[PDB]
Amino acid sequence: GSISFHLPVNSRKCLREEIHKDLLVTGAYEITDQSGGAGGLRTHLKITDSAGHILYAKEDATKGKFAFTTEDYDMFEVCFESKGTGRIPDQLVILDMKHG
Repeated sequence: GSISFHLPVNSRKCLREEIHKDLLVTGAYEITDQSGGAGGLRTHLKITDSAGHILYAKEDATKGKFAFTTEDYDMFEVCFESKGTGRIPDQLVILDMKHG
């Protein structure tokens, strides 16, 4: 799966998946910020399961990869959240995922 979206400053966007198999999920992401860090901008990446356990987290996310396995209820959420001050152009996020 491939996702491209804009992420405005001080917003959160998430992909939620409810599948019913235990399998391997792999992802690759790139956050592009045309402002080069204006207004103290930073972006957090957090992946959680149905019970809120953190499967992956990246505090100051830029570009990277992740992988996790689905367990119990096999529901997960991948969330990007930005924080910054003032007016900042939207960031662009690209997220590519594979289910094994």
